[PDB]
Formats: sequence, C-alpha cells, structure tokens
Amino acid sequence: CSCSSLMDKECVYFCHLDIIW
Amino acid sequence: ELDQLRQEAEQLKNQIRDARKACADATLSQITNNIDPVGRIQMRTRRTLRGHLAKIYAMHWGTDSRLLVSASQDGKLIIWDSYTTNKVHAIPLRSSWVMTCAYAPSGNYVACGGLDNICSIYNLKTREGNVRVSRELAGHTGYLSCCRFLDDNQIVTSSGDTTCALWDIETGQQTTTFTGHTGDVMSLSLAPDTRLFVSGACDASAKLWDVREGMCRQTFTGHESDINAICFFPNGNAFATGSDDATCRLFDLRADQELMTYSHDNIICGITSVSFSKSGRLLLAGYDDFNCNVWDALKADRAGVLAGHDNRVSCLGVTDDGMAVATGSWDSFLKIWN
Amino acid sequence: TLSAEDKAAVERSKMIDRNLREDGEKAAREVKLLLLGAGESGKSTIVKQMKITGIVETHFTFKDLHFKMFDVGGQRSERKKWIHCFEGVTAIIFCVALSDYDLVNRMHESMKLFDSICNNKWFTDTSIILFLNKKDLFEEKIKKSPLTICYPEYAGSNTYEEAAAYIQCQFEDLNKRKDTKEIYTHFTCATDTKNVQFVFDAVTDVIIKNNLKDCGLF
Amino acid sequence: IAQARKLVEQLKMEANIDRIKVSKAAADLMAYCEAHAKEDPLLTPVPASENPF
Amino acid sequence: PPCQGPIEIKETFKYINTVVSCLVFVLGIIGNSTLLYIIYKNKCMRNGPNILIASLALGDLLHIVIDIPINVYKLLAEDWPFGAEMCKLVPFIQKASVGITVLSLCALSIDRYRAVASWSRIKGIGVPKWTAVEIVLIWVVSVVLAVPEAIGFDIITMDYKGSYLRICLLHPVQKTAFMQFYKTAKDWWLFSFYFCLPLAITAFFYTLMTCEMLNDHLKQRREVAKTVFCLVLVFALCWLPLHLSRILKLTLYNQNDPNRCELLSFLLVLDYIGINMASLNSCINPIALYLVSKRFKNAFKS
Amino acid sequence: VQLVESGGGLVQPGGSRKLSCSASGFAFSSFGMHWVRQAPEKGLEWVAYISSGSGTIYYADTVKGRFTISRDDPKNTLFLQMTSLRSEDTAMYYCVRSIYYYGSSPFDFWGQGTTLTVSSDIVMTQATSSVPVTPGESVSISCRSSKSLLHSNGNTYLYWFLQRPGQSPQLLIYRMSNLASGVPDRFSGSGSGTAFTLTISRLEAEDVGVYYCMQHLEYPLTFGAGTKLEL
Repeated sequence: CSCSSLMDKECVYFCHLDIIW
Repeated sequence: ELDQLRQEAEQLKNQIRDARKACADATLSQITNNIDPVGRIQMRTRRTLRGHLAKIYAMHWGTDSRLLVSASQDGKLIIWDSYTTNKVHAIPLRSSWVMTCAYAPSGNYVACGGLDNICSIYNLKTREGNVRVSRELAGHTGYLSCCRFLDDNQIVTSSGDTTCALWDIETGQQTTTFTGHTGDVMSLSLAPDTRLFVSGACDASAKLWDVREGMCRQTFTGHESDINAICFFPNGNAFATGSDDATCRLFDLRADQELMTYSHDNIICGITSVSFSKSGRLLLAGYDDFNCNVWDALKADRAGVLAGHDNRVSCLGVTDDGMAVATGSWDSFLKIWN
Repeated sequence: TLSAEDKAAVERSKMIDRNLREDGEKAAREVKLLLLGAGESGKSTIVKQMKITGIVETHFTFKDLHFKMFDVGGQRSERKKWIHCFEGVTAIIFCVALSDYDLVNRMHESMKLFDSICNNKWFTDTSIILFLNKKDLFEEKIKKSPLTICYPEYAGSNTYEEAAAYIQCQFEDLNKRKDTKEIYTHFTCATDTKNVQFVFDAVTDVIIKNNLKDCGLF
Repeated sequence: IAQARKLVEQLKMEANIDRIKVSKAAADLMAYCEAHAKEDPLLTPVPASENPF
Repeated sequence: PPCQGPIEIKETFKYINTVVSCLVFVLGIIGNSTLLYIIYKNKCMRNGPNILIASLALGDLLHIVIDIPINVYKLLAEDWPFGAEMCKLVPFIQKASVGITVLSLCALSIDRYRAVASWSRIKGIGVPKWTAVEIVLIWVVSVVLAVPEAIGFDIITMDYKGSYLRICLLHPVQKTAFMQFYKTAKDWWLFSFYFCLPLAITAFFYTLMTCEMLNDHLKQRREVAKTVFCLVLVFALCWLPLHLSRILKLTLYNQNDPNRCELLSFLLVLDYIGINMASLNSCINPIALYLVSKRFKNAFKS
Repeated sequence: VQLVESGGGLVQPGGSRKLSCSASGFAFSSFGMHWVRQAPEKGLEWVAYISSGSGTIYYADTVKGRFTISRDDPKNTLFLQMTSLRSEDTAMYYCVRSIYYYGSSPFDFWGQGTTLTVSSDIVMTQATSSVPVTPGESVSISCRSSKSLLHSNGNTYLYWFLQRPGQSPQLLIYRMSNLASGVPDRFSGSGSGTAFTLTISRLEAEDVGVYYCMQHLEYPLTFGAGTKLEL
C-alpha cells in the first residue's frame, strides 16, 4: 500500500483496506 | 558296517547329552534373583567419528585403550584417537571388500582381512614413517571371517573354508590347521589367558580348540541359526554367542554346558556383534534393528537400550580398561558411549 | 586449549580428511558392476570383451566412467552371507548361456539363482542386466531339439525368434517388483563392443533414473 | 567312510571329559562378577573427574 | 472530485475468506512441518537438492506464518492495533520470504536441470561444493532487496471524515530521495524480480532439461516433462494476481474518476484473493512432491 | 633414509643466500620440517618450521621477515632463502623432520648440517656444562626450565639430545620418559615441571658428547645450555 499525497481521503481509505504489502 | 559307525556316533552323542543333563542341576535365573540387579544404565554419547563415506564392517580396540582401528568397505581403514578424534592414519587397501581388522596388543602391527581370502598385516612403527603392507596370509580358500593377533609373530584367522588357521608372521605359512566344522565360520574369540580359542560357524554350534596341541577339545550346540559373533567372558571360563535367532546363548567351559539363553520377544532380527564388560555382570549386543542393547550377563533381563544409530551396527568394541565402548554401524559412523 | 603438537595433529587430521574426501570424490565418479553367473556361463568371454582368488576385479573404462566389475561366482563358497557386502552397487550383470537349456535342468537352476538375486532384500532398487550367450548355437540346438523339454507347460512354434522372445519374457516375469527394479536384456551380439555400448547406455539410463529419484522428479 | 571314523573319534574324545557341576559354575561366575563389579566404569558410573571424555 | 464512496468489503466475502485462509494456512503449515521432519530423517538421502527442498519448505512456512494471521485479522479489526516496530518489520519480512521462496524455486530448477544435463559428477551424497554458496547468497540477497520496506512503512493517524486512521503505509513523504525513487514505481520492480525473472529462469532451465531428456524410458521422460512444466504453470497462475492487482491500482488508477471508488473496491477483493492464492502456491510444492515420487509418498504414508 | 643439505658458502654482510635440502628414503610430504642453527661454539637454536603441505609456518623472532622457507614435495626438497645477512648468522644449519600424531616421536632424524660463514621464550636451564666421567659409572644430567613443561593433557613435551663430537645430534628421550627407536635401554629420564633429569646407567664408550634439553610446549623452541661429557 502507498499514496501520492496526504490529502487524498480515498487512497488512505484504500490503504486502510489494503493488505500488508 | 557304516550303519554301525553311525549308530555308535549317535549313541555317544546321546551319552554326552545325558551326562550333561545329569550334571545340570539348577539355573542362573533362580539364583540371580538373590543378588540385586543393577537397574537402569544410561550411556550418553561422548565422541562420534565422522570420517568414513561407506559402511564399515569391522572395528577393534587397542591394548592402550585409546586407539581404535576401523575398517570400512570404502577400501581404506583408519586409525582413530578416542580422546581427541584425530585420524592418525588412513591405510588404503588392495581390495575394498573388507570383513575384519585386528589390532596387535603391542600396537606396532595391524591385521585386516577381506573377501580375497587374504589377511594382510601392516606395520605401523616404521623407519620410513609411512604405513606399508608387511605380510599377506594368502591360501585360505574361502572368504575371511576374522583374524586375531596372539603375538607379534602369531595370528589366528577364520575363513569361509570352514576352518581356522594359526599362521606364522615371519614365515608365511600356517603352522596349525583347525577343521571339523560343517558350515563356514563367521566369528572367533581369544581367551584372556590366550591358551584356548573358540569358533562359531553356520552349524549353529560353537567349538573350542587347544592352541598348544591343535585340535578341538569340545563343541557345544543348541543354537537355531548361524553364529555371527562370539565374546569370551573376562574370567575365561564362559562365553556368550549371537545368532540370527536374537538369542544370546551362554555357555560355560568347566561346566561344559549352556546356562541360559538371552531371547526377548521385542526383537527378532539378527545379532551382529557381542561384547562383555570388564566385570562381566553385563554384556552388550548389537542387533540388526539399528539399536544396541545391554543385557545383564547374570540376570538375563534387558537392562537398557542404546539406540544412537539409524542403521544396523556392524560391530562394537569394549575397552580392555573398561572405560568406554565404541559402536560402529553401516552408516559410516563410529559412536563413543561412556 | 590445545598445545602446538595438538594443533599440528589437528592440521594433519584435516589434511588426511581432505585426502579422504578427494579419494571418495574420485571413486564416486565411478560405476560398480556385480558380474556373476553359473558355471561356464560366458563370463570368460565377457571379461575378454571388457578389458582392452575370490574377487576377480575387472578394471577397464569407456569414453568415460572407468567401469569396475567384480566376478564373484568363479570361486565356490557360501551363498547368502557375503552378498550383502555388494549393497549399493550401481548395476548387476547376469550372464546365462542359452545352450544350457537342454543339459542337466541347468536352466531351472539358473532361473532359481536369478530369482534369488532379483528379489533379494538388499537389491530392491538396483536394476538387472541380462546376457544370453551362444544364441547361434542355441538356434542350432533348438533346430535339433524340441522346445517343450525345457518347459512342460510351454508349447509353441520351434522358431528362433519366438523362442528367444519367450525365454526373455519368462526371465523378465520372475521379478516380484517392477516400479523400482528394471530388467535390461541383451542377446550377446557378436564379440564387438556393441555389448559394451549397450551396458554403457543402460548404466547411463539407470544413473539418470536414480538421480531423478534423488531429486524427487521420478 | 573315513569321515565317519574321524567324527566318531572326535566325539568319543569329547565324551571323556571331567566336567563339573552347573551350580558350582554359576556360583563361581557370580563371585567373579561381584568381585570386579565395583571397579566397572560402565556398571558403576564414574564421576566426571576420571572421565576421559 | 468526491465519489459516492461505497468502498467496503462485503460480509459474505469476508466470511468465506476467513475459512479459506484458515484452511490454506493449516494445510501449508502441516505439510511443511512433515516435509521438514522427513528431510531431517533423510540422512541417507541428504544431498544438495535435499537441502534446497528443506530451505524452500522453511522459507515457505515462515512466509505463511508471517503473512496470513495479520492480513486475515485485518478483515476483523481493520485498525492495526500493533506498534511501530511490528508495523515496519512485517512487510520487510514478507518480502524477504517471497524472495527466498522464488530463489529456492530457481535453485530447484537449476539443480533438477543439471541432474540430467550434468551427469558427470554422477554421484555424491552429502553437502555439495558450491550449493552452500548459492543458498547463503539467496538468503542474503532476499534481505538485500527487501530492506527498503523496512524503512518505508510508517504509522500515521489521519482524521478521516468519520474516523481516525491508523495507516501503516509507504509514506508519500520521506527524507531519503532514494526511498522516493524506490516507492514511485516499486510495484514494477516487485513484479519484475519476483515473477518475471524467476518464471523466466525456471522455464528456461526446465525447457533445457526437457530438451536434454529426449521403452518405458521415453514415457517417463514425457511424464516428468509434464510434471515440471505443470508445476511452473501452477506457480505462474498463482503468482499473477498479486502483481497484476498492484499494477492495476498503480497505473490504471486515475485522479478524477467518479467510478474509481467501485474500481478500488474490486482491487481490494482481488488483492485478498491474490495473497490467498499466493499462500496456495506456497502449499502447492509439497503436494507436488507427494503426487510424483513414491519416496515422499511413502514418507507421508507414515 | 638420508637428508643432504647444500647451498652453503661464504658471502658478504647484508648479502643473500638460499640453501636446498634433498631428502630420500621416506614420505617427504608426510613430515613437517624444521631448521635449527648451531653456533660455532654455543648450542643449538631453532630457526623455523614448515608444516605438512605448507599449511603453517613459524619463524623465530630474530629472523622474522628477513628469512623465508618453502618446500617442494614432488622432488623432496626444502628451500631456505634469506637476504640482508648479518655477521652473526655465521653458524651451522641443520634440517630435521618431525611428524606429529599420538605416540609419534618427532625430531626423529637429523640432517648432516651445513656450515655458514659471514664476515616470551620458555628458557631451558642447565646447571653445569662440563662433568668428568669414566666407563661403567652411572651419571645423572639435570635440566631446569623457566616454566612447567607438563601440559593439562598429561604430556610433558620435553626432549633430550646427544651430539657426539663431529656429527649431528640425535633424539635420546621424547616426552622425557619414552626411549626412541634404536637407542640403548640404559638411558632413562624423569622429573616434573621446570625440573627434569636423565639417568645413564653403566656408562660405556661412544656415549661422550653434549646433552641438550629442548622444549616443545610452545613456539619458539628453546634449547638447553648443553652438558658435555669428559673422560
């Protein structure tokens, strides 16, 4: 899991839903 | 006429049997109950010799109780230091098929025999510092069972010729020939006084011989299969054998009979190498089922199991000092148990 | 710790161990063959082809692999007490003469010996190499002799090819296992090294099979 | 036929032997076993001071 | 651009994945444990391939043990209540485990190719000469390549629109520029090194072995050729999904897609299946040993 | 068996020379080798040691770096090469074989010896250096050390040597108790750490010479002062 920004409420949601990888 | 000879022979055999039975009055089991048993014995491993890359077929201790010779089917026999596990020497063999390896009491010579019907003696203490073959005792007409050193000039070998031979190291021909056994012999032992020796063959019978004269004085029977190992009691008045019946029968010299058999229903495989202790209260037996057992040489009961090997134990030896025991198996491994 | 002499002894032991490992490596890249057979079963000619008191070790080579053979049947001794020594042999060569099918029941004794060595507990995995010698004289004698004499329960055309095939199949069927043990047959083709080439190829095949089994792909 | 002669002579030679009573031998074996019992490193375990290992 | 945001995991998928993962994990651990026991009992068949198989089993068991429990518990709490050290350590361990697994498969392929391609040192039972070099090289290279994640992930807590986060993510912002360059297209290196290189080398060497391979002899040649290639195909099928999901969420993800939410949800499910299938491949190799060789077959018959 | 050394001659101070030793009659590879220096008047001094197969090399502190050695097993040859020779190196050099296993007797044989002319240690102490003797008289030779020579393994790594006037010395007793092969039984030795002795009973001819006690507990191998017999 990873994101581009600290403002994207969706990618952080995906990471919270992502697996440890 | 010949039938008369057969009848006379069987009548004499029956007379011997009934004389032995008359002299048989009691058993060792009914009296060993009086003396307490040892109980449980544990032999923790101390040293393991990781030098061979093929199954070994014979091993023997030295009189110094520190050096031991191990012979493996790899064609090279190795001398080992018990204390430091150092390969003193590794003598190559002219033929990889080796069945026996003997160590002289003086330690300057080492005997080793194989399937060539030839027991070769190598000389250790040499001016040149290299271990070269001293002598070959050929002319045995049959595979070799085991050779044993009497002196630095006397050695007794046991062949597949169903015979035993007292050779002469310096000369090269057998001074004394011992025969009479029906089947081929497979093991041999020397009494501590070195005046009499026994032999065991496939006849399921063990016969002892007069070293000085050269003929057997008596024979003992009762076994069911071939004899693969014989060990003499340290007192020199008794012994125990070993067969593929898993029965370690015990016989006496002066009593000229069998005291007790050592048979248990747990093990059914063969007996490969038998040994005694310095005291003689206990004996060790290496069977074909990958583990060595230690029975009570007087109480006739299983006193423990040495199961440190993953394959059949071809041989085992007990130090004449009585300190440790070496077990050598077909997994190319010698293990030291104290 | 250890004294200087102890260190010297340890170094000497390590050197001898290196020597032992090198020798075991040299002997490991080497194929062991157990040659045996009945009286005058062609072994004399077999060693005649494969060269240019108890253990007659035939030593020779090929394009590679430095084959070694151990004749043990020439000497007359016991049956099944030294046989376990040859455990771990790469392959076993069986030499049976076809001209002994009439002389006496000898074929029956040969079959019994073959069954003995085939279902032997120690030789569970080692394949078997058969050899049928005097095949031409065998053809002449079966031209001059009937075929039911060898096997009362067997009847058929008295032709060389069918008889050879039948005897080969009869020998092959004697095994009690097929998955691990394989039987490789030959006909003793002339006196040329074609027999040597055949045994080399069979050794290669069995080496590959055993190596795959060790690798777990077989 | 001579083998029968040899075997019968050997057997009769083995017949005339002055053997001893079994219980005597058993008692002697027990006495020898107990005499050297206390000096057996395997029968009687040794403290780790005389241990060569 | 805000979406509707129905981004969640269905209850039924969670319920089925729980039992699927439990079964796969149990089967993998028991198979690898008995493989280790049998390998240890194989001192008569202790060889280079044997050591390689043991290493593969150990790495596989470690991989399953580290991966499955936390990932599946994430379906329960989806909060990561564990501390910073575990948060930064787990992904590094799982990556190193995947690396050792794939390199062990490669070593198996090269050894089982040289088995018929290098029939010169035809024999030798024990520890070979330079296989010990290869296994240790694999062990060190795994961590050498998996280290950046040990410094990549970090816990940061955002005030989500309805909750407070506990995200253990590869931080978009970090100090080391090499880390930013690593994380910009990390999925590319992951896919390449962990799938394409091992699959390429394994297929290459097995095809070479089959070429060198060609009565019952040829039938067995064909059977073994089918076995190794089927093993390779199973590995490829089971290890496509994870890399494919990472790539799809990497490059096909857009910044102004109203539907992407649904898209992302699908990826989520796919990701789960992938790791499950990953562990499935983890458990596949031991069974292949049972269903091919009578030796390990009777060993399992214990 | 024989060791023949050569390559010795007069050179200039600060020069270089290499001496070669050829051995025959025995397995050259199985024996470690040692070089020893006998001063023109003084006793022996160990120079260097080469292990079997060149696995280990030891140099005496006085000749480290300046001296070097090698062995060529296939032709049973040893090489001792030195440069920058000092005026103090003028002496006689001997090459000695030694094999180390349990019950072995190193220093078994000695080289002929080559003269040379140029224009921490466990010291061994001998109380006297000259004692008059007559045939048929038992004589004890004592020798002390700076430290106990009994190791924890039970061995006492001490050796005794006799050098008759004119030729190379030979080993008398090894490990202070065991007689070597070919030496008469009249000799014996005893003692304990840092104080040992050797007894000669019923002395006869050809037994007159210089007697040295040498230690092998650790390197370097120091010798005794040397006790000479007089008639």
